[PDB]
Amino acid sequence: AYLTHQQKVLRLYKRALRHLESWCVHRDKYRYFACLMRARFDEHKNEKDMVKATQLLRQAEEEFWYGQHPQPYIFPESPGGTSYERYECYKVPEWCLDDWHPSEKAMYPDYFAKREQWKRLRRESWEREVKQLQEETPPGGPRTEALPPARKEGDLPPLWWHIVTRPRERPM
Amino acid sequence: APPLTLEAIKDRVLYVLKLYDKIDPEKLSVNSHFMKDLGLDSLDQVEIIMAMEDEFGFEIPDIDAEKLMCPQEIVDYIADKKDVYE
Amino acid sequence: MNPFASLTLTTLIILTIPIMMSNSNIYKTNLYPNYVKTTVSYAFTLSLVPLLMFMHTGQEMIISNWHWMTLQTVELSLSFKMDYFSVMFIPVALFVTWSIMEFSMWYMHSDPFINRFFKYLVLFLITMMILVTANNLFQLFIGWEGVGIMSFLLIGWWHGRTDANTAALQAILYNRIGDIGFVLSMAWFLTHSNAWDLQQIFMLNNECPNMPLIGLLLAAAGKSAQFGLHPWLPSAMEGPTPVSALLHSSTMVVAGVFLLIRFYPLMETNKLVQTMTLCLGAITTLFTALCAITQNDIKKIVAFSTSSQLGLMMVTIGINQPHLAFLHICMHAFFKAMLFMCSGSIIHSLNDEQDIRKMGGLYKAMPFTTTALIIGSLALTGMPYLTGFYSKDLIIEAVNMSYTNAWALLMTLIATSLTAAYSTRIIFFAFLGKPRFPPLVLINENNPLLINSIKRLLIGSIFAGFIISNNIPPMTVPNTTMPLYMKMTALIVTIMGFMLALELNNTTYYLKFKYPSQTYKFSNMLGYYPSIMHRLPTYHNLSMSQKSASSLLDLIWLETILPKTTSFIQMKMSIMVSNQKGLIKLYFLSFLITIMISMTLFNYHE
Amino acid sequence: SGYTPDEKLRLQQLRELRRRWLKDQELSPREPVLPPRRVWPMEQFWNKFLQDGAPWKNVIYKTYRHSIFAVTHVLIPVWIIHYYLKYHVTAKPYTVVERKPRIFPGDTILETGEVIPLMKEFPDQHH
Amino acid sequence: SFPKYKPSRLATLPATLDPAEYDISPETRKAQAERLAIRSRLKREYLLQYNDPNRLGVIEDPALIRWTYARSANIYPNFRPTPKTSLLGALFGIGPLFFWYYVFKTDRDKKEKLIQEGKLDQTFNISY
Amino acid sequence: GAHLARRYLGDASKEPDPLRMPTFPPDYGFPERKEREMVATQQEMNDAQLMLQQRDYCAHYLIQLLKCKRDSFPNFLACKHEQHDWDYCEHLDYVKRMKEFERERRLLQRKKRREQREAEMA
Amino acid sequence: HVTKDMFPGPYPKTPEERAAAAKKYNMRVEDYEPYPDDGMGYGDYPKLPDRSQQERDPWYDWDHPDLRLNWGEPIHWDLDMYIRNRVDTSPTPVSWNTMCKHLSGFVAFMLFMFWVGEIYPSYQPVGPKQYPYNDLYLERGGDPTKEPEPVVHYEI
Amino acid sequence: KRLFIIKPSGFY
Amino acid sequence: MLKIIIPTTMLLPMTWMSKHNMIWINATVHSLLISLISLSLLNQLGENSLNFSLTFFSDSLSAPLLVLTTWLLPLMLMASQSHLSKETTTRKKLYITMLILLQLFLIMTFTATELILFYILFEATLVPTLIIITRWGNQTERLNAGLYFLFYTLAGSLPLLVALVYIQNTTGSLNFLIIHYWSHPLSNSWSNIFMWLACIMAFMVKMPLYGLHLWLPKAHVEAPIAGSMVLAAVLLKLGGYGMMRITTILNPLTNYMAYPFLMLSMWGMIMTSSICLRQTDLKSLIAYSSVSHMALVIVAIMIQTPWSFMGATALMIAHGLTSSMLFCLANTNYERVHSRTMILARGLQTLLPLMATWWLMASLTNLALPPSINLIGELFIITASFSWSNITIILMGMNMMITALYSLYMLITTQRGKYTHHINNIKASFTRENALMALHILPLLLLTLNPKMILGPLY
Repeated sequence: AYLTHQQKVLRLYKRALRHLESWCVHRDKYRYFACLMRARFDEHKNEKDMVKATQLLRQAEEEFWYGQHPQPYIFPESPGGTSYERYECYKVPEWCLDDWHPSEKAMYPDYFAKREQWKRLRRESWEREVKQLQEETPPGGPRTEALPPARKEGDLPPLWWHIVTRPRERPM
Repeated sequence: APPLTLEAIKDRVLYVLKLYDKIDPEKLSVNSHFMKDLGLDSLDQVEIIMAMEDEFGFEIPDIDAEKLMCPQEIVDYIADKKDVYE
Repeated sequence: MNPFASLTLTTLIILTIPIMMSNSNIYKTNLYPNYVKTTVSYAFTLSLVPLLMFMHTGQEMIISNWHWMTLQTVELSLSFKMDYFSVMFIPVALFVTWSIMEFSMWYMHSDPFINRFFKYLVLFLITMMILVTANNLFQLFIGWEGVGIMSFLLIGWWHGRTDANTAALQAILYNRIGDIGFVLSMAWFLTHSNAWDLQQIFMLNNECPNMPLIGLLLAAAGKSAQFGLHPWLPSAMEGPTPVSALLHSSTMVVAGVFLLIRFYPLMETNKLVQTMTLCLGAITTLFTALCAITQNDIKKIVAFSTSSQLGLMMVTIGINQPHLAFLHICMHAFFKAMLFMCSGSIIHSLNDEQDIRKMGGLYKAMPFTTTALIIGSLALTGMPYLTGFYSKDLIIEAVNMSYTNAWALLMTLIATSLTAAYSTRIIFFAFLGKPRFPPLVLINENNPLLINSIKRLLIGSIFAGFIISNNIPPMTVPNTTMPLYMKMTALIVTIMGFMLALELNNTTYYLKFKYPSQTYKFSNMLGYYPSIMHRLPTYHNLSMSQKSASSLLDLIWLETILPKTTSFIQMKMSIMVSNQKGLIKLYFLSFLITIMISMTLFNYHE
Repeated sequence: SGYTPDEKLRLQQLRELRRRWLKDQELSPREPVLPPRRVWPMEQFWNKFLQDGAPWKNVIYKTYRHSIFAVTHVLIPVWIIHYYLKYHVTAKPYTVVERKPRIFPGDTILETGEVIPLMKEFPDQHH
Repeated sequence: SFPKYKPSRLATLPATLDPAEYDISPETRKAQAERLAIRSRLKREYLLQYNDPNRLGVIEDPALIRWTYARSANIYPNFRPTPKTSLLGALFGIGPLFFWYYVFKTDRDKKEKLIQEGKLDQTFNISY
Repeated sequence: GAHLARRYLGDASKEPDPLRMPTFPPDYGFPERKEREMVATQQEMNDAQLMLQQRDYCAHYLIQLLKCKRDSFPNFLACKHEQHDWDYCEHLDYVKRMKEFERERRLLQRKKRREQREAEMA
Repeated sequence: HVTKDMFPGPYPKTPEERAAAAKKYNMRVEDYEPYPDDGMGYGDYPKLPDRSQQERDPWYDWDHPDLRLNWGEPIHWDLDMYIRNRVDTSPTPVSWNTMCKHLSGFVAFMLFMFWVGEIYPSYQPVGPKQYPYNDLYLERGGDPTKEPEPVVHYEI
Repeated sequence: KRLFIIKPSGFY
Repeated sequence: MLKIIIPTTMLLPMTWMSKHNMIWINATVHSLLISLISLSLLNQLGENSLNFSLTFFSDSLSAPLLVLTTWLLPLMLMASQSHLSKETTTRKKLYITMLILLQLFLIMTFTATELILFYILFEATLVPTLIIITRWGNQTERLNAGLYFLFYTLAGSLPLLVALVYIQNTTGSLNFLIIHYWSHPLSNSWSNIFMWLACIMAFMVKMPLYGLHLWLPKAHVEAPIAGSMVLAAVLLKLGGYGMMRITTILNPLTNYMAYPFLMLSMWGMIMTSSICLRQTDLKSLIAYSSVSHMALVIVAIMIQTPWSFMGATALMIAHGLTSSMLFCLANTNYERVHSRTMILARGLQTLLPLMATWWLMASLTNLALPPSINLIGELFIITASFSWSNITIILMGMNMMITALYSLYMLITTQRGKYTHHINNIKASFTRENALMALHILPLLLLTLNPKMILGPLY
């Protein structure tokens, strides 16, 4: 739900140090400055009344907002990276396998054999999981997107297929 | 990129966590609760998670960074990140 | 004349044969990359022979064989004019593509469509050769759009890459802006000159080419990434690293510049049009280099340098140095590309990483590339007796030893200093210092194709300037009696920028805290030009197309100004005609009025 | 907060299903099973030459591969372009036009034997 | 912390400088409970069909059909002859045509006025 | 540079105007000034098909450059004395322009203050 | 599956119909806010925040991560120019006015220093290349019939 | 080792 | 031309009493045979139009359109096979009858001798398409679509009829040969302006022209696919064939009253192309694209230059092959996804390799790569317009740039990107629609080899 007070600073502290290593570049220089700002972060670790920390939030979040690098080091797989969302042109949904000519399916016989039982495994699991999810969900629908576990007997985790059959991060 | 398997990843994180001078080698465990087993603070948790950030190369979402407690589930998290099976 | 022209025709068809075999689906898709190697290397091998007689007797001709259109007074036929520029550029282009895709075989191998990949470089190659081996602007237009759509597809090599799609979208967009001048020149030549072939246009003595010259200038501006038409060239770097060591590396960007030297017979006539080139070229040299000075990439910086270089030769065209510019392009094509895959070799070895801030300590661990990048870094600056020496140093003197505006020269020295300063910078971050890279030491370059592809570009980037300079007779009057310093200034302005960067690199080691300087941000958003041009005018143009235009003009007013009004008018008063209550007294009363007013009042009886 | 009793085994269950999924996403030893390659015995009659292992046996085949490259991609072209322009293109007026070479006053014309008279002594300003 | 970044329409105020980030009132944080709940079920129903193996083809996206229908159909029924709309209709209507009418008429008149006595460059133009 | 300062930050009339000067009869001040003569005839430049900007007086050496070069094939490290005559000719021809530049310079220098001397004596 | 109530209605005026469009458009009562009633025909469609798809968080489990959208949720009327490939509204570190001022300054200055440089045309202190044969009279394209106006220069 | 690559049925 | 007319009408009995499953095979094969016979019409003399009969004549303008219609007819026959399977045999034969009747009226229209006979079959094409658009459409609005398409064309058609019969009483004949050969200057009398007008808006309402185009987005996006191609590929061009005809007598009036339509068009395509860039429905873009491409033709005819007429003819034929392809392309996606929203099915290259190509050069021909006939028509218009006015260049040059802007945009928003994971019905691309695109594209490159056959009689 709402971002808690100590949670918001953790988020701001995260990229602020990534900004620091973007600025310092050198490892030792970053290490010296990271520890200095660590104590600076610890300078007023005490807050007592929440109103003081809100003002301390404002100055802190204003610091790390200007603390961004003009061109911060965005990793290749970072959102907006060089290799980010690069191989999406290769991953294809698993249902496309069913749309294969029998020649291709026959020339990959073992894989389609284990795909078939996986397709079967989807069947009873989907059956059991939907009659598992309906009553695991309290009235008023799901209060949050968190999804209940396979806490019954011989049951698979509800709403698993697309998570389990996710296109592997390295489709090649 | 060579087939970097979880065994290499698992060794690297625990070695770095042992390398972390504030998580000493003798007091480092596979299920090292930073708050409880190791008694670190929130900022050190940021330092721990972003140490393996540059040490492994890939990215940890912030909403997953604070959740990630123990090296065993650090290992499992990177395990499901790339989907390693060996 | 039995060799040469025939040999060129053999060279430009043998490059198409891979495509013909590719579309025939008889070729084997596995060794096709290696099959492509043999084709390009052979096509380069038969590209040397057309030079031999040009060195010997210097013969030049035009080949026009199959007549396409008669179009009353204006016949159209496929036609290649082989002159000095076209003849020796083909081996330069052929040698470059053979080496870069030789490197790309090792690099670009972890992708299913490497067969389709290498085919695309082939489809670029004949389009580019169509452009250079051209005799009328339409064929050059064929190559112009062919490479542009080729970049569109190649930049967007990963169709799932959102950034590449935007870059490709910007890539053709700016290229189509350039063609507006091409179309302007196209219309003027067919109207005022009534010609399309290059020969007739030059010799018709169009001593008033003012508007065509602007059209030619606009065309080169879009193609050569001038200011206002620059940012696509950096954007093209988003694609695969070999693709950055391709069309936009030094090949396609200079196509517009090749057009500029092509029309040099009429280009010199107007001093005004002669001026605006070296202006925009000068601004590109300062601005793009300035962005690369404070920057956090490798391919982008050398991409900015390329635009700075792309601003360089056509500055000399602006000062009427056509052949010298073309020499610079081929030298520029040599070392600019040469550092491109060397950067790519680093990128592949260091796990597809581009920012400098993660390089370091690679000097000893990356031996062959370290020498290669080190030479090429200031080979771009061109130390004496090198490809860059016979071009850059002569260029700086030539503009200085001429009649230009006061600021024209100053940007050139600023260019040389600023280019060298980051040319030293990228070495410092990459090889010198300490390896700011992940603990897993995978760094390796033992691949034979890696070494051999770059190896031929060492001999190219160092030897070519000397051999070509003595192999090409001078075109303009040599600068003999010269007041010393404006030649030595080109060499020196290179070293304090190297010296200033040297201590600037040292200040990174210094533990002194650094402030977010305005210049640092200014050069990092590329002068905020993509931050506003890609934001404000695009938003206004796209937004008004919906509130207005699509809805307000078309869907709100047009259907209300004719269909709905007339439909409503019939709708409104069809009721009063048909809402008759049926009273007989009222009906016949209307008869009486109609009967009465039939005559007397309306006097239909009179 | 780690995880919750809900999340803990939930992640564990999906992980093992994903783990076994990725095992199924591997390639079994019999995968792929390919069909026979329909090919005349002619190319196998010289590609077992290269497998003999001798230094001649495989480099000459690569040289042979370069040779077959030349004939079927370079050599048969140079014929049909040459056949094209010297009998059909040159048969049309002005299809190919060659510039006049820089004939030297001092040099001679090959066909007429006329040596173009050269100019007199240069300034000869030797530095 | 410096002279602050002024928000713009094409570059808004970030998630940092926004006042609501540090001005979290009890009702503002309370608001992020039910919007999450409706998103939770909305995500749920999508999964109950996206992860449904029985479901095949394409599920309807209500927002997409709402966007298309409002962008195509429900503009005229909501259209009004409001004087503002007629004002933007006028300047984007007959305006630009009269703009280019005058421009091309002036160009043609200025161009034509020299043809009838030979003051143009036409000698090498016998195609049209 | 120096003359740029003497005109822009100095007196424009003192320095020659590159696009207007010379402004005095060259024969005036040199009674019987011999004409800078031509070595390579019109047909020499025509038959060699030399370009106009390099069709200057030094083109007589230039045709000699190409002819040793067109006959130095294969080699390119030969052909040294040919330019040694050519660039020296361009070196001295640039001096001739430079001398003409200074001639007009001191032409402007002398008459302006000579007229200033008249302005002083009246 | 489709009906008028969940179809987009006319411009909402009464608060009850604001709630009626709220459940149809899948927000809460306070989250519904239609466009201004200037007669443009937007009507019941709500004025969603003027944001772009680039502003959207990548980490959130979007049902359409290709463009960062989710199923069922309402979308923006002007989504089309506000998607990742097209114009973006994400914040920039520099203030928009300041960076625009920087652009409008530099490009104005850039022309300015060159403009004065055009007013100050630099040149070498050298004479003109007076070409032979009447500065190549016939060669440059002179009239063969009439004789030239001999541009013949003596030596200095 | 070799994983499984997924592609649309190019036989048609 | 009865060597084409007689076999074409003979398609009706053959298609009306064939077997319940052979109607598709029989109609496709013999329509293609008619196309081959119609290919012989490409022969043209220097300037004499082929005068086969008193009531039929053809030249280098009619035949390329003639072949376009005949070559097209099997293309909707194969395109309609997809969504016409779920229908009774008698109604299916009724559909084939409408297409054949539409073809037969088209051939008579182009081959007509006098204007009135041309007018009768010209308009007569409204009836077969009206049934096609309305009876076999897909959505509620198609009823409003038919009325919008019918009245719009008719509203301009009737004034032409009055002017045409007025020609007969004044000149003495309506035959095109006599009209051009007995051409006389038209005075600037106030009556003659309306005389000029009545012969114009009939042709430009169906072009369509800016302002008078709203039926185009309201029909093509909404007609059945088979009716969509013939509407865009040929039916819009019916104004073009007429306008080259009617302009032979309406001179020298065109000098003055071209202006109110010229910059109406000149601001038109730039405006329309802007709408194409910002669409939400797939077929809406190509429909809005068609009027944008048609707009440069209006300038080409009206400017009255030989170069523009050649450019008008080339762009006319090139646009027909193109617009048919994109409309066919949209139909292929719409069938599987059961909608036409643009961003509904973005990122399908990973699943549709051959389609992604069929997107690729179809859009590129829409971008008009060189040397495709699209540019050859387009560039000729530019040179003619520039000779008319230099300031013209910026406008349509900017248009073909915004034309370029969208023409990759659906390529990005349909093929580039990531698939939608909930969608699971994109099956293997059937060879029928697949081969349909092949038959669309190969004639384009084939005509690129020898364009000299499609510049009209002015070549």
